[PDB]
Amino acid sequence: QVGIPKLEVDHISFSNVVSMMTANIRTGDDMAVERVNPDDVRAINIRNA
Amino acid sequence: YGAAVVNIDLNRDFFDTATGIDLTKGIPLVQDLLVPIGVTAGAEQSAEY
Repeated sequence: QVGIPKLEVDHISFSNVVSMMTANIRTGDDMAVERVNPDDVRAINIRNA
Repeated sequence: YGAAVVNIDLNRDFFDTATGIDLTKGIPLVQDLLVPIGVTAGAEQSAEY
């Protein structure tokens, strides 16, 4: 028989399997982009809907 | 003898600086006549032609 989910019944349980990152995930460099705004404002095609 | 190239250029002595024209680069070029608007600072130059 398959194990009853712990939240399904009213007993407390103090040994449980927590998933974890192996190390801090904010450690890396932040993303950065190269925005390059349009050559001529009058030439911009805002149409097409 | 020894002339390397002979070109037919617009005449500087007639199309003088008094008329605004600058023939030094092989084309006429007048400064603030038909300037484009809405563009980056170096982008006026072709209109000078």
